[PDB]
Amino acid sequence: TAFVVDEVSNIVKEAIESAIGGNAYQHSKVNQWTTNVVEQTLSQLTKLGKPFKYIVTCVIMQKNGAGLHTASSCFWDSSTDGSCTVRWENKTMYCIVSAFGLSI
Amino acid sequence: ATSIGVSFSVGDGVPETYILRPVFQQRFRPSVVKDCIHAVLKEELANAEYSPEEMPQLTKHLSENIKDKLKEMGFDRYKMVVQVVIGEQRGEGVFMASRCFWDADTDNYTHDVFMNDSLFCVVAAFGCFY
Repeated sequence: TAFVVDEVSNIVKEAIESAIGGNAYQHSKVNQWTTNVVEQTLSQLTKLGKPFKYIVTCVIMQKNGAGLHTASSCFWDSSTDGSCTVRWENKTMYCIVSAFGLSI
Repeated sequence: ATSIGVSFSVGDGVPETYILRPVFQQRFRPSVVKDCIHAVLKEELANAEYSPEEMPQLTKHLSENIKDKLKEMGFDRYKMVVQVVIGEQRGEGVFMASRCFWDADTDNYTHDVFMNDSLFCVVAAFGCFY
């Protein structure tokens, strides 16, 4: 069927919560955290059974007063392909997750 | 100081008689894509001062420009995704992970880094066959 953004968006939000929810920023775990987010997000996406090849990215930055900025541009079939991006934030870090669905 | 950590991983299997496979000369070439990306970053960002308020639109400008450059590289039958990440130089750095469920025999990716006095940038580009 189709790439349902709110369906993907809730998957992303729960994956972020499962991985870093309730944790303050630790330098010793940040790379492990980004990997955990994309691992969970992709696994929950593949379980939908839809005919897509997925790209999932997670970006984490410690909060210092400095900002974090992202954007994506694609060259695909907009009638079939889609994307979802969630910007998550707590008292100590930013986390931005982008999931792209490319139909086959 | 500025710390940047970028990683990549692929899920097992290929999402789903005959198959089509890309011809070598038209494949998504990471080495070529890198050289296009760094040329774009060098020209657009070289050392020009950017305020923090200019950065949100700057990312879209770079992503669109990089995407348009890649469209003229002869990569036939490839859908392409370009993600651009920018942080202000005052920050400690940025960390990023990418994971794909695709065809590891046909699809490929690039990670690239640029920095100047105002900002540091990370570019991730992906090419999926067919």
